[PDB]
Amino acid sequence: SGFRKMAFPSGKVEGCMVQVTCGTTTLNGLWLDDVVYCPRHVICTSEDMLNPNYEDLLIRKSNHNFLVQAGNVQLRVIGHSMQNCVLKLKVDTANPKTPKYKFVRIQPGQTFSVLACYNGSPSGVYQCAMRPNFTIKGSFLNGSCGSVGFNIDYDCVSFCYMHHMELPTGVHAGTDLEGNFYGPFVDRQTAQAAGTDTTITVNVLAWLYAAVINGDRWFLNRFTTTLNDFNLVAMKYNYEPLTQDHVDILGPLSAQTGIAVLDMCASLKELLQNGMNGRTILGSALLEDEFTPFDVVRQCSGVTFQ
Amino acid sequence: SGFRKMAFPSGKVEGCMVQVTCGTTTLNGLWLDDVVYCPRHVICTSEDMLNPNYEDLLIRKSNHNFLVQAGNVQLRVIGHSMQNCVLKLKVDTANPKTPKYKFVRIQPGQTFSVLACYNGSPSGVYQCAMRPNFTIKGSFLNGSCGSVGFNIDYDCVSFCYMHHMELPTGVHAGTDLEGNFYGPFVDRQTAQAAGTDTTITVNVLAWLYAAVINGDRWFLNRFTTTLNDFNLVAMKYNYEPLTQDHVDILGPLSAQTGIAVLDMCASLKELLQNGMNGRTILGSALLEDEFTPFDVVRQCSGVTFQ
Ligand SMILES: *[C@H](O)[C@H](C[C@@H]1CCNC1=O)NC(=O)[C@H](CC1CC1)NC(=O)[C@@H](NC(=O)OCc1ccccc1)C(C)(C)C
Ligand SMILES: *[C@H](O)[C@H](C[C@@H]1CCNC1=O)NC(=O)[C@H](CC1CC1)NC(=O)[C@@H](NC(=O)OCc1ccccc1)C(C)(C)C
Repeated sequence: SGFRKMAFPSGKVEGCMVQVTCGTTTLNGLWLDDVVYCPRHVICTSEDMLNPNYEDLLIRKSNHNFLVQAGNVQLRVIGHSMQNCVLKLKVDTANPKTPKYKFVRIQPGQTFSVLACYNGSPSGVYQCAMRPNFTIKGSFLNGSCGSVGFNIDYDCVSFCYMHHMELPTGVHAGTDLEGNFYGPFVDRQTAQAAGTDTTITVNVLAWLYAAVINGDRWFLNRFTTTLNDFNLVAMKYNYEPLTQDHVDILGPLSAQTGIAVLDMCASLKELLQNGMNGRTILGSALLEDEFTPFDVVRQCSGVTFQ
Repeated sequence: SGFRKMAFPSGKVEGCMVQVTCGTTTLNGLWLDDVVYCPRHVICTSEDMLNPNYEDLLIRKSNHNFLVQAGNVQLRVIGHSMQNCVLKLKVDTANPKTPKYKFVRIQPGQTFSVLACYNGSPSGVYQCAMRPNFTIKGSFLNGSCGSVGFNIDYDCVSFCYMHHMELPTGVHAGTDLEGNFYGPFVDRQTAQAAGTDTTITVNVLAWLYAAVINGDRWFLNRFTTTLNDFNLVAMKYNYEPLTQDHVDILGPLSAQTGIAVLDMCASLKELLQNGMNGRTILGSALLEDEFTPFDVVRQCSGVTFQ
């Protein structure tokens, strides 16, 4: 029993983190086979970041400008190339700790683990979700750029996020590992807005099923509702629309608990229109939306990794 | 910016986890040098656990009764001994991934990372606190016994918890790594009660400082209070007493923000007597108490590990 915000074990990623220094910028790189991936703004100083031109800046660089530290060992850079907003530093040594991996781009609403790093050394691991507005509510300080987000399925690491920047609400923006930003953000210290966010409805329902599995049942009710009547209440409270696909995905959770999906929608409708009245659900006084249906099943069935 | 419930990177612990099978019990073991540590109830079947006598049970066992798997490799057990509620299985191979480590016992209110494991394979990592009543609000399913909790300081792993059992409120009990239970619990499937819990006051104040550091400031007020007047309100709301030591520990956070500790106590007093009125603090609608002063500084200054 119990329900926690749970990250993947980080060992396979820890062995890939390195420090990239060029000029007076230091950040983290991801070392897979004989390539180190890092944010391209490592070739920018503090006066560059205001309006930079990265193709000009990179032809001016040489391999020896890039100081890569793997632990205490120097990695010799023997080539470099930019891919969208990431740099690929070609090194002469393949990482012997390279796990099986894939570069995947995730959808808003999906979750992943972040291994926060400074100077190529991991600091902590935590879980979060890609928001509907393509930001993530992370925990990042100066020097954390190049930290990555990832999922693990059995033995394979699916890297989905590399950290680039903080926006003026304290939320974070970055790219997939092919260097393409999530959302309408650019790696320039220009005024950029997150955009209006919404609550991930299918995740809230998953979390309500997790609660029922763990014995929180007070919010359940006799009622029911149609998918269109629910979505009318959803759009009133700034919740994402629920699709038949979302209902299908919640099927197994509905089966385990014996609560039809639309019945759980009726409970969520009441929670939205009435609040919680000082009750809590899984130790929260808010409706939580950073757990996917898969996260819930995973945690409440005990899937492992290696 | 941002504030997350952050665990330590788990790599150093992942390399120590193994599977221990004896009879028809399978659980996790911790392999350090040439010893595997695991809960002593691995020598109990399902009918034993109701009222067992572990000294009798263990003289009946032989080394070859214990099947230890490290990955796919068999570890030969060459000796065994019980220490309080843990078994020490002596194996013929020293773990070449053994990190620098210590066995430490923590205090209620202190936090640690749990690496949840099944069949010797890590499933997830999350952070929690030792409650005042010596339980932890974990996330554990059948087969998770022997998973450990730990902190990391630079390169050294301080193991503080090994999981043994779930109590009839969904909370969890276990031992330090010398086999001594936290709290008045025994490794017998007898009726056991958690005992009345309280809120960790010094941690709530730390989290309020984290909020101020991150720009949540609405709960701040002109007021102030004495340490004894605060503790009068504390005991009314089932909060632990605050000591001068707690005030001292919060000193650095008080210095960074320029809010005196007793001034923050005055804010907490108002939050207790008035609630939050639909406001949130660091994305929570509840006063959070599983972040220590050290957790806050760590996260808001970016200390790393290796
Ligand atoms: C890399 O280690 C850091 C990590 C960053 C610092 C604090 N928290 C973080 O996550 N990233 C950077 O320094 C960024 C580099 C720029 C992309 C090339 N810069 C920023 O994150 C930057 N934010 C920013 O400029 O965008 C939003 C904005 C700018 C101007 C006006 C309005 C909004 C800050 C200001 C955080 C350093
Ligand atoms: C080991 O893998 C498991 C992990 C446990 C199962 C579900 N969640 C968990 O954390 N531990 C055990 O099976 C325990 C072994 C006993 C200590 C030797 N047993 C339990 O956790 C057990 N709880 C229990 O018996 O104590 C509370 C109690 C018992 C009877 C009446 C009232 C209260 C359960 C019932 C959870 C299996």
